[PDB]
Amino acid sequence: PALLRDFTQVNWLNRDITNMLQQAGTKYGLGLTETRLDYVRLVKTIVGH
Amino acid sequence: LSDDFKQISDPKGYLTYSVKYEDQFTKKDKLRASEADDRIVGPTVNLFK
Amino acid sequence: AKIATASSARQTDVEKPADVTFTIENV
Amino acid sequence: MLQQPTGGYTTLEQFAFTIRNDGTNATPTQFLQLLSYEATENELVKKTIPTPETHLPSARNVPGNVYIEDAITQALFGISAQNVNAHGYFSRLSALALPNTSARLGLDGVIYNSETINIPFYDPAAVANFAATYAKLGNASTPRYRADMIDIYAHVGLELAGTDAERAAGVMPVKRAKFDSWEGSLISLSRDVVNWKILAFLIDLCSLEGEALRAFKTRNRDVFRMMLFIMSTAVAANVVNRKVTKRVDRVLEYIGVNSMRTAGRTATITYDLSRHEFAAKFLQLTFTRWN
Amino acid sequence: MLQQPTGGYTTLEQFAFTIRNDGTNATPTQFLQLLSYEATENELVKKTIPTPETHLPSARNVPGNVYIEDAITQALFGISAQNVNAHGYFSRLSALALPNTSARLGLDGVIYNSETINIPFYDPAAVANFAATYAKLGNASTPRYRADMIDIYAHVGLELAGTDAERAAGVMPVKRAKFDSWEGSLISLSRDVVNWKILAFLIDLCSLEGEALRAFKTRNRDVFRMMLFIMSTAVAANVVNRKVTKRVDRVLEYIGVNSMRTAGRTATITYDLSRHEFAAKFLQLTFTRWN
Amino acid sequence: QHVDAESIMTAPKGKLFHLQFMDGLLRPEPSAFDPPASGEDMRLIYPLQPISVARSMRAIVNHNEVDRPRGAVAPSSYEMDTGTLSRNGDLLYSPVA
Repeated sequence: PALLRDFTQVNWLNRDITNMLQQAGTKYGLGLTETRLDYVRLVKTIVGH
Repeated sequence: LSDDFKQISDPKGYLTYSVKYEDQFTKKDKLRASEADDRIVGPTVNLFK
Repeated sequence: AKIATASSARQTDVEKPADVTFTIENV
Repeated sequence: MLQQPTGGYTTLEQFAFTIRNDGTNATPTQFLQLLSYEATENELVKKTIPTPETHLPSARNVPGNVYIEDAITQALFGISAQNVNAHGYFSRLSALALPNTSARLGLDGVIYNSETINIPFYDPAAVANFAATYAKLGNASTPRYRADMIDIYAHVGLELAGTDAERAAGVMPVKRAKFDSWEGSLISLSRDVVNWKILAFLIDLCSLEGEALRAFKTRNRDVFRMMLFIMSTAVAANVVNRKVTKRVDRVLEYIGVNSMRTAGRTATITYDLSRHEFAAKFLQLTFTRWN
Repeated sequence: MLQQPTGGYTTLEQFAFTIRNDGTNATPTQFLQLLSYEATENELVKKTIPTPETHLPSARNVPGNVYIEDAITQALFGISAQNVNAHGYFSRLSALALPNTSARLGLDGVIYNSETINIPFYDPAAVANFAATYAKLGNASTPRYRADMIDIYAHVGLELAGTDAERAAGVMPVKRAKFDSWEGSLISLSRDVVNWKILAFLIDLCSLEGEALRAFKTRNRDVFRMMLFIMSTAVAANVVNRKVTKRVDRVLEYIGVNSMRTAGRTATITYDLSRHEFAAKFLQLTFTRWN
Repeated sequence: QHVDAESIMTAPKGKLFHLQFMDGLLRPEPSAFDPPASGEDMRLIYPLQPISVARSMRAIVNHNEVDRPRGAVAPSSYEMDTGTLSRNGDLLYSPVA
């Protein structure tokens, strides 16, 4: 959920999702993100997914 | 070398999702989006039909 | 290709009688 | 051109230096304290330094738009650099000290032939005295001219943890550094220092005079200490982590001695053999000129 | 929290009430006039109201984030609500009147367990006196406790078209309402009233005291009359349209009598049988408390 | 599956059987024209727990066209918040406010 932000015809359900992903209390996000443990080499490299 | 833990392509997870559909509630608006608009938010739409 | 010609068209109109569906919509 | 500011090129403020203390940046002065020092029963003697042979590589002008400033910063602090000591880039630089040459050092650190309008640089006289001295590093590698290593490091230590009664005297007991940590902190600071435009700090370390110099060394005594520490990391042998209370701590094993390799292959940045050949002949110039 | 404003929670202005008179909104006071009244030869007597049995459903705390305020507004005015009288939502609410409970009523109308920071609410004491009285509606449906209907409606009428000499006296002749119209007007006003946050008007109808109350009833005498009319629409039996000049007019058949069903299945909003069970036990509380 | 009220009084102490509970939130009501009814259903058992711990969201169908059906829930603002790594080790949340 939250990923189906604007893909459901369920008009009511579409509401709360936007409200919760607006109040700055939560932030959804997928993909290659920033990390502390970064560039630390052992064989290749550490990335955070 | 000892080889303790083995590696995998994609992680599994312990907690998954289930659903019980009602085969008589279909919307008459076949919506559409782009292909990259599809892929990222794709299989998640077909778990919340 | 050889001789310049002229053609005509008329926008078509398509309609069927309102069909019957067995699937419900709202709760 | 920017001419030159009297009191340094480092008093300009357009380009400064801030270590990223995690989510919030800081100043080099502010970072040094988080570290404490452990005196061990080992002693080093401050050994005198030999003069540098004057024979910088001759002028060639292959057309490359060489990033000489970028290359320098990369080897000393850069994370796993490659082919740092190759001959072609420096030879091109030495053309710079030449009175009357259509070849201007870009402010951003890129060297050109002839010139450009859209790009402002350092006045030809500031660079002339600069390349007079750092062109020499170029041939640091030659069997005949090559510089020491196992002994310049008796200076690194006094500066990093040099007590004031210690750099007043000659001998300092072998110390053991330890400071708070964030796990990826050693690599993190090394990733960060690479963009300081270390050219600016050096192209003015040869232009500043008798009074302007006395004030320069008395202010940037930190900006130097910083790159010294990050550099002294790759060299010292064993990194031990201490798990106390809810805290986590990194110990750097010996500040003053060349172990000759490894440091931590994973916990820090490592030095190849074509690095000790380089970083050594580097310190042999900045130190001498510095003091 | 917002604490509480002295003189009402309805004097705040953040949340008010405006019927949409077509393309332009208005005030409830401004809308009532477009309607005139026709006295017919029928009479109703103002009948006294029985007390409400004190036995609100016990505390359960199923975890639902229940929209109690949203549910209430839906049944009375909402267009064709479903399962309005189901037991689970109210039981959860009654937990609210309890001194010392980690369960705060959100300003927006959503009830929570424990709390939140990002969301401001009504101070626990304002809601405590509120749920003390509107939790009871919950069980309005039970065979034993269930409220009247064919008789509370002798009050609806005096308010909607109650002449001042009539609500001064006891009996009012059966009237017949008629006002200007826009065709989809009856449904249109009913679609509109649903978002008034009718919680605010009620959560303060139990908190306001002896003087602050005397001023409250003397100002909102309209905001009440409004939801009363829209509600009295579903109940009266026949809707006749009059085509005069270039105008069109809606007549509501009898303001004061429960026909028991239909109103107009198409021209208005309709009441199911689980609605008369609800709207009745509702008016039995607001009216009593109101006067 | 349907059990009996006589077996609910003789079931062995430690033998846990499953007894299914009916929903019915999303069910279309009958048409206006159809036969009426006479004295109908009586239900004999009730859980006192309640028996619903796994939910997340319920009945994702719209009522009328722009409002929630009475008694439907949306996903919580917790399974929709990817935090950040700790100052050293594990996973964190927002932070709130």
